[PDB]
Amino acid sequence: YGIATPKGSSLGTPVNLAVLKLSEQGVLDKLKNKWWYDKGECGAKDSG
Amino acid sequence: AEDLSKQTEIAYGTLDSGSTKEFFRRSKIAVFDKMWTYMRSAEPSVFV
Amino acid sequence: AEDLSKQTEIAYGTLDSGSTKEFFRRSKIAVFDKMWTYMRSAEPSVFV
Amino acid sequence: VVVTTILESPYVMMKKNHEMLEGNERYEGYCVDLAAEIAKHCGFKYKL
Ligand SMILES: N[C@@H](Cn1oc(=O)[nH]c1=O)C(=O)O
Ligand SMILES: N[C@@H](Cn1oc(=O)[nH]c1=O)C(=O)O
Repeated sequence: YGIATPKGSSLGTPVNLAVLKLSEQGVLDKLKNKWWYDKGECGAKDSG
Repeated sequence: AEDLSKQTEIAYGTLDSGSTKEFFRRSKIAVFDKMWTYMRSAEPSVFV
Repeated sequence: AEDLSKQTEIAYGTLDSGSTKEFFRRSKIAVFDKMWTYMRSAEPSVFV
Repeated sequence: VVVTTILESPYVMMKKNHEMLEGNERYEGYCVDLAAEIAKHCGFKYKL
């Protein structure tokens, strides 16, 4: 999964640097663990 | 409450306005946090 | 890994220096975080 | 900067009062919040 930039976009370099800065802070990961798991209310444990 | 928060078979409601509901709002214990994410996520409303 | 991280019967080790150990160091997924808190808490050392 | 996003949970979701809120306030989700952390740093106005 990647950010789609048009061929010759001015936002080809700053978006790619924004990709790195969110990753270096783990902010990509701290969004993923938050949104999937506060919504995970039917955790598979409950039917088991 | 650890046996409460780990099973979603049972619903958890408190009063519409009181010292109990506000206690779980400003709480930051992980067990107490996970309950308040459930108390807000009420379909239908758990509160009375 | 969810069935890994929820049971401490099994031990989890990786290489002493490589891309796998460092992947769980800078990770911030909650399942991946809880493993790295266990990987550091190794008596004896899980790593090889 | 016109941001095209497709309508699919959990990446782009509809707010509860989606007829009431418009534009950026209408849309919630993961790619929405991903757009906000990028456009904060890369300084561009984003329209969803
Ligand atoms: N009296 C309490 C309210 N309350 O009523 C209950 O039945 N539980 C409870 O916390 C307060 O001062 O807010
Ligand atoms: N080749 C890997 C190291 N590695 O060896 C394994 O057996 N697993 C593993 O991640 C690297 O480039 O760090």
